[PDB]
Parts: sequence; structure tokens; C-alpha cells
Amino acid sequence: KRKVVLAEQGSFYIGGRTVTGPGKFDPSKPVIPYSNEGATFYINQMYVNFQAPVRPRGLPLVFWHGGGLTGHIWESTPDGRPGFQTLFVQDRHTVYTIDQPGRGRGNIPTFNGPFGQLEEESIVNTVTGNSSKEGAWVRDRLGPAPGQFFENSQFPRGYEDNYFKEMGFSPSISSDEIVDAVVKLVTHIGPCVLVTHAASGVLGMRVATHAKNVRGIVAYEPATSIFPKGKVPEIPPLADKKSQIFPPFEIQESYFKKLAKIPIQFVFGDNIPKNPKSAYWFLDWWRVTRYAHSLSLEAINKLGGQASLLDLPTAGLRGNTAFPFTDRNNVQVASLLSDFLGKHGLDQN
Amino acid sequence: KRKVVLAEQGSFYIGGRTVTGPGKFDPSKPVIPYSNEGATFYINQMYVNFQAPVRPRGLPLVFWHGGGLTGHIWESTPDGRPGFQTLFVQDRHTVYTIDQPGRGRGNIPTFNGPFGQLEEESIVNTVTGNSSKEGAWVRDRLGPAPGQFFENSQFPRGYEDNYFKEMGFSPSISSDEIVDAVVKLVTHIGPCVLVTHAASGVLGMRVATHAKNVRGIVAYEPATSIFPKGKVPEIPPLADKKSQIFPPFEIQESYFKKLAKIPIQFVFGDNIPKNPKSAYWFLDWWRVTRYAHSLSLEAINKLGGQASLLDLPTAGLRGNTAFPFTDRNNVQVASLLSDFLGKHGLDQN
Ligand SMILES: COC(=O)c1ccccc1S(=O)(=O)NC(=O)Nc1nc(C)cc(C)n1
Ligand SMILES: COC(=O)c1ccccc1S(=O)(=O)NC(=O)Nc1nc(C)cc(C)n1
Repeated sequence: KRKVVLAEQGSFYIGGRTVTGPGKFDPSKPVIPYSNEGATFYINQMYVNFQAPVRPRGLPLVFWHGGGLTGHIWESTPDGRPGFQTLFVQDRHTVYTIDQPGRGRGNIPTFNGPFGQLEEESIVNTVTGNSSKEGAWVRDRLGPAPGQFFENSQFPRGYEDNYFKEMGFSPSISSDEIVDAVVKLVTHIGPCVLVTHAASGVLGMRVATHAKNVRGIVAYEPATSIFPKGKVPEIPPLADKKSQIFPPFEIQESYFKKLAKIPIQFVFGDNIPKNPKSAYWFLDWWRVTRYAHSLSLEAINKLGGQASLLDLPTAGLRGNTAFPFTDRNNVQVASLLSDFLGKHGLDQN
Repeated sequence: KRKVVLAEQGSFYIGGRTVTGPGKFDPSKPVIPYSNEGATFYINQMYVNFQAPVRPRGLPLVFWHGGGLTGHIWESTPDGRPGFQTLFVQDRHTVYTIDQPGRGRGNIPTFNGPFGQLEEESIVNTVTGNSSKEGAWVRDRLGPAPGQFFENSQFPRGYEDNYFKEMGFSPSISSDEIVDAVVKLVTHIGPCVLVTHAASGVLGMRVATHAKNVRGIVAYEPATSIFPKGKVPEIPPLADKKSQIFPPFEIQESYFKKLAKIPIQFVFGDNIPKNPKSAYWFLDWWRVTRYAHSLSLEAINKLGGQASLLDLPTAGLRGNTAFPFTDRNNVQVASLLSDFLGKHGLDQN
């Protein structure tokens, strides 16, 4: 159960670009304090870790953390149980885990000067945003309010400090450049499966439309829905009559159609309400967001697709949060992922 | 051999504190855009990865990256060869790699507002500093000027982009809080050996004075020297007759004396000039910095210690950069680390 046998492991950087400061670099002049003079900076590169089993079977999996997270969430649960990285190497797949540009070991583009600014150019915004513990608690559906847990909870209660410590801010790197780095990784790896989460859901759908090597997608609790341009369906506002879900991403139909060529599964945990819930903003947000995803999957299927929505409670798993792959039943969640890979032959050579 | 057999692996967060925004959190109100209202933020925590072999021998090793780096540098070289993590798990040690607070998967303390600012409080400075490619090239002694290599260089040429992509800024978290996180890790681990690098050199020395579990230190190319308070020896300026090395860190002699109780080795690569070199600021900086460290080690030995300076060229290894553990001969560098561990019984149970 904890033992893992690796034919090889390692990490590397991929993607990104360079930006430059003014002037020329003189090696005879004091190098410290650092200057933008004569400077070349590498920005927006992505960190990638890989672990390959002996005699892998089927396609490599690329695990893509959600918003404000890192590859840690696939390594271990907050209470130190094996994450999906270990579980899937044991299941004979080569496993890639990434820290996308702007997160963890990915690049945070800043220089000498106010955060994100290279002389007169704003690479990323100096003003940041970041969730609180309280905002994350309700976002991830630990309970309806901070400190509270849903009755059926699979959260590793007692490890709240570990869990919230894994979360942080993201600088304003364009989503285009985040997608670009993962497209480059997919080109490097070859045929593979993307396993996404929350904010990376929409990004992985975009990658698949740019990269035929994506042979399947499993998206845990995706945060933003995707539709063909001009064909976003009517989506209701939230129960507070004022808020809405995240504006759906729209792509050209030629690209959207590529989503119909591969198996796609969206996976949702528990405690998303059926009915409007004005007292709990994020619970209601999830209700309408899941609804929008159901319509997005239907649009894919009408174009010939193989898109499905898996509600974990319907599979007999109760109490999952928005991070089902780190919950107490994450081994059963992993079993359902293995089932999907087996159904489509993505676990065979 | 790239193969590794792990009895267990994983990662966790340790250390840090919390800061709070004003006001109250209302779950009925829109949670996004994120707000500091009612907010608790976890700040300055550290990420820790571990890999344990089957039947470990001796003490666990804690690999601590240098300035602007992450645990990536111990995982793989820029050209994809195994890093010290793999080499030492194969050498039957449990291996811990960290991303210290402010770097990689460690926390970057920022909120909703200008970078590093929580309402009226500056947690870290909004203005950042960061080396350029050019500054890092000369800092790490790839050659005397950017784009030029020493003839004897052990750097993995052709993988320059990959190498510089691993480097980034650090927010202004106090060194006290970085040391605090590692002291807490050392308390958690038990007896262990610190393996440091550059900026982490002085920090590891400080950790040892606070944590009796540190049973040995190997420091690759440490950047800041350490002395008892009031006993900093005369250190010359640089050849430019204007610049100085990093101000040596001073600690109370009762803490400094703890450094005499454990074996300590500082390891330096090649191409550090013996004589004043005014044309090449960072080469001359290393000349005087290495000299200051020699004096520091001497001070430890005058207190009954066992502190040594290992110049890799004297051991038959030519051309090493300031990252000997990722250079082309990093297996031979690793062998010298094994030799130190074996001499001092740190590879025995
Ligand atoms: C792991 O949890 C999630 O991934 C996740 C899950 C659900 C919702 C949101 C996220 S998030 O963290 O990615 N946060 C954001 O998307 N931030 C954000 N989005 C918009 C549209 C506007 C603003 C101001 N902030
Ligand atoms: C990997 O390379 C190094 O670690 C490394 C190696 C040599 C010199 C500097 C660094 S650095 O990157 O840490 N850069 C810094 O800016 N450090 C620093 N600067 C000041 C002004 C004071 C102090 C104490 N440290």
C-alpha cells in the first residue's frame, strides 16, 4: 500500500518565454543587489514531475491541480495517506504531476521593482487576490459554513491546517500561456490522459482541442463550463437573484468538435444542493455550475461525443468534498478512475 | 541506474502562522471575488517531500535548496539525470527535500490587495528583487561572463534554458521564520543531517544551533559566513575596493558553540580565483566569501569542533559550478558526500 517501485523518476521545466530589461550586463560591476539592467528573465515556465513504474500498461496520466494548488494534492492527502500519484503508479501508469505557470514550482513572473513589473511593462498585476481559509472551506464543500462539516463527510477531519496550508495565490498569467505550457508537455509525452480539477477543468478541455495526444479527460469538480461560441444556453442566476456562475468559456465550433472525439468524464462529489440555496452562496454556485456542465456535456454528445457526468453518490460514495482524490475514501475514488480508463482501453498497451 | 524502490513517499506542510483580515465572514454573501473580510490566511508554511527506502540505514538527509530555488534541484539535473534524491535513496537513506517558506510549494504570503499587503500591514514587501539569467550565470560560475563557459566546466551545456527556468524570486519573509520552519521539521524528523546550498548555508548553521537533532552539516558553496557576536575577523573588500561580501551573520557564542559538537563540511567547486579579480565581480566575490568561510570554520575548530573545507579540485574533480550536485560529475560529488556520512557514522543505525 505505501510501497512504490519506480523504473525512473524526475522533474523538468517546460514552456515559457523570456523578457528583457534595458541595457547591457557588465560582469565587472556589482551583481548584487540585482538589477534589470542587461537582464534576461525566463517567465511563465511550468514544473513537471514524473514517476514511471516498471512495465507500464496504458497511457501516462497527467494530473493537473486546481486553482491555487500544486502537485502536492496528488502526492499525499492532508493526513498523509497516499495520493493518486502513488495509487496510479501502483496501477501501472506513468504519472506526471505539474505545477502550472504561476503556482508552486512553476514560475512567478516578477523582477526588480513592484511585483510583476519589468520597468514599464506589467507582466502580471501588482494587486493580487487570494482565498481565505473561510472562503476555501465553503468553496470545497467541507460544510456550509466554516468550522462546520456535512454529516456524511469524507474530509480528513483534524488535518485542516495541513489542507489549507497547501493553497495560495495565482498571479495574473494569461490562461492562454497556461494552456500553452500544457500543450507543449502533451506534445513531449505523446498520447496521454488529462486528470483535471476545479480551475484546471476548463484549461484541460482547451488543451484537448489543441492537442490530439489527449486521448481522454477526467475532470474532478470543474469550475468553468465550456460551450461553442454563440451557443451558450440560458443559465440561471444564483438564488440571491444577483450573482452568477463563472462566465462560460466559448470556443470556435471547429475546436469544440474535437472534444467529441475522446472519452470525457466529469466527476462531482456530495452535498451539491438540488434546489436553490440562498443562505449558502457556494453551495448554490455549485448547483448552477454543475447544471451548466451537464449542458456542456450534452452539447458534446450532440456532436457525436462520449461525455458523461459521474455523481459519486450515485456510485455509492457519500460525503465527498470538492477534492475527492484527497478525501478519506480516495482509494474508492481512484477505483472509479481505473474503471473509466479500463472501459476505454486507456490501461492497455 | 534510474530505478528506485520506496517503502513510502509523500509530502506535507509544516510550520507557518496565521494572519487575519478585518471583519466577519458571511457564507450567504458572494465568496468570489475573494475578500480579506473575515479572513484567516495561513502564511510562511513550508512544503516537505520525503522518500524512504526499504531498510534505511543511518540518519535521514534533509536537502535544502539555495536562494531562489526549490527541491527540484535535488530531484533531477537540468539535462534530466538523477539528482541527489534518487542517488541517496539508492544509498539507503531516507531523503527529505523541502521548498522553504517563500519558494516553490512553500507559501508566498499575499492577499487581496497590493502584493504582500494585508490591509495596512506589510507582511512582505511589494517591491521584489530577482536575479537575471546573466547575474545567475556569473553567480554560479558557469563562466566569467554570460554565455561563456570555463573550458573545464562540468555544467550540462545545452540545457541552459532548463537550468535558469528553475530559479525565481523570494518575497521578504524574515530569515527567522525560515529557520523556524526547518527547526520544526527537524523536531518532527528526529536526528538527521542537513545538506545545504548557497543561501541555505547560513540558515542551516542557525538551525543546528537551535536543534540538537542536526547531527551533521554538508554545505555546498554557502553564501553567507557566520561568526560569534563581536568576533567577526577582518575581511577584505573586493578587488574593486568598493564592494564587500555579504555581511557575516553573528550569533551569541553560547549558540555558536553548538556548531563544535557535530561534523561540518563546506564544499566548494572550481574556478574560484586565488588572486584579486577586478574584471569579474562574482568570481572575486567567491574568492573573498570562501576566505571568510575558512575563518568561520577555524573559529568552530578553536571551540573543539570538527569543521572542514573541501575544495573539489583537491579531490580530483575539476570544473564544478556552484551547483556541484547537478553538474555532469554529480555522481562523483555524491560519492564524496557518502564518504563524509560514512566517516562520521551517519550511514549506520
Ligand atoms: C481548488 O478550487 C478551485 O480551483 C475553484 C473552484 C471553484 C471556484 C473557484 C475556484 S478558484 O480557486 O480557481 N478561484 C477562482 O477561480 N478565482 C476567481 N475566478 C474568477 C472568475 C474571478 C475571480 C476574481 N477569482
Ligand atoms: C543559488 O544561489 C544563491 O543562493 C546565492 C549564491 C551567492 C550569492 C547570492 C545568492 S542568492 O541567490 O541567495 N541571492 C541573494 O540575493 N542573496 C542575498 N542577498 C543579500 C543582499 C543578502 C543575503 C543574505 N543574501
